[PDB]
Amino acid sequence: SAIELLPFHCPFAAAVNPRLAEIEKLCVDWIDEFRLYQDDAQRERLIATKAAELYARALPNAAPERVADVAKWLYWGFATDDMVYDNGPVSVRAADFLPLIVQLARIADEPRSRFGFEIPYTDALRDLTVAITAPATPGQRIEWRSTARAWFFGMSWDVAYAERGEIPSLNDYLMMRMHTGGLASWAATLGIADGFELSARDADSPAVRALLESWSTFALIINDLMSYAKEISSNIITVIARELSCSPQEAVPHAYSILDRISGLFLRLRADLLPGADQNLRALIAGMEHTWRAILDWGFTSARYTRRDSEPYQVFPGWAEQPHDTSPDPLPYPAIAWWWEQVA
Repeated sequence: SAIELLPFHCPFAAAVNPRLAEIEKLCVDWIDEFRLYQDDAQRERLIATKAAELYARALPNAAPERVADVAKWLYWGFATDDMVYDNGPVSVRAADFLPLIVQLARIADEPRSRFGFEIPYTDALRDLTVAITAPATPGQRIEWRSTARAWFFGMSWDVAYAERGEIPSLNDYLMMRMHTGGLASWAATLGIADGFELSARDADSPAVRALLESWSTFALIINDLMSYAKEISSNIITVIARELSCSPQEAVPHAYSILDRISGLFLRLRADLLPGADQNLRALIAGMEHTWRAILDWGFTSARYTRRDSEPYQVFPGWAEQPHDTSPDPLPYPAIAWWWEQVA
């Protein structure tokens, strides 16, 4: 059922790598080297995702070769997702998905691992894994391995709900969305490409974990809002509609209220942490700011979510002056309510 989006608030300016053209060329040459498509139409559609531009907006100061290297991860994700999820009228069974997805998790860990059956573009996963991780620090590689596995595990949870034809509760969605969207993996690739790495103390600290989870969650709620029109589940709109027994359109103001409250908490934790932040935590926070803006700027020009080739699936609803839910109270969802304990 059709919805009308509300305008988005973002207090951070647009940013883009000034060598985007070179980044895009490196990525298109890689897409053609590994033939990440079955036909010319698929090739055009994959290029039209503009995965290079999304990373270039998240990494405006990074070396273009390294932005291209991490962009391969997202192009591979799009090319593989356009295959595994387009697997017939019947929904993918979790029992069929799990044995394949653990093989891809293994290749991300150790690309020398090979199997008796491999899906198309597995050679490309080996190549991008080496390209991204070979120049990285040991600590960055450990983070790449753990965050890749968490994403693949998250995907399996989405498959479970799709098989059952069921919608998760809002509390369960708010716990798992950060995993199903692989935003920890995103953050790991920002560190590798931009050349930053959190101390174990910072990475483990509950305030930084709350910063990472709140950012991860609201970023992927924006993803859900931009994707809904094209999708028309486990979309925030469908989850809230079921939770509150209301229409998808009635769910919209609730979705933006949650977005405002989680984004608001992120900004509070950002304000708490920046003064004492070392160069690595400062670099991560910069990457988080650039990612928030990047998702909105790229989201409404990419063919991935909002745009046809033709009238877009989702027109840009505009920019909001302030977030109109300023309630500082913790969200009543005990999977994530602990974030608010970390406000100084």
